[PDB]
Formats: sequence, C-alpha cells, structure tokens
Amino acid sequence: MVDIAFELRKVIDSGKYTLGYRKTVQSLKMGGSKLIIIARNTRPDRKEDLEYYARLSGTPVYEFEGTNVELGTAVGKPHTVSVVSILDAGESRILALGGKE
Repeated sequence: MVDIAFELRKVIDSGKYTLGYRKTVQSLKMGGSKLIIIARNTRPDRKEDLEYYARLSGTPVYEFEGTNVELGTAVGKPHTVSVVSILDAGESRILALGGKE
C-alpha cells in the first residue's frame, strides 16, 4: 500500500510541488499540475473551484481523508494546507493516488 504522508515527503525531497488555493489554481490553469490532493474540510467554495479547474484541465484529484490540519502536518508545515499540487512526482509513487482514468 502507498503510505500517503510518506510519499508526500518523497515528493518534497525529490519532486516538485506547490501548496494552497491560489498557487494550485495557477498550476491548473497553466497546466503544470500532475495531480491535486484536496483536504476533506477545505472551504467548500474553494473546494468546488479546485475540483472545477482540475476537471477543466484534465488533472486528477485525490480526496485526502484528513483535515487541512492533518494535510499541513503531512507536508511539514505549521499551518493548515487545503490542497497540494504535484508538479513533479520525483522518485515518489504519489501519482498512484490519481486513481482510475
């Protein structure tokens, strides 16, 4: 099984990513995202926007089961994180989270 938080740490190490609503939306409009990972309790309007832009751009979405609190801890930040945008998977298996085509 992929350990999500452990694969996030591998992305942080060897891949490329960005965090939060504004930068994630940019990454989708500009086509740099490979996958977005959305916190379960992301503010609904922002969540809807993220899902909308992911669909629009054909970028896969994984729904993180935990909170924005837990997602921040996963990525080594002291603050909540609503969404992680994977720009490059590096040596991780993070893209497996994208699920079925």
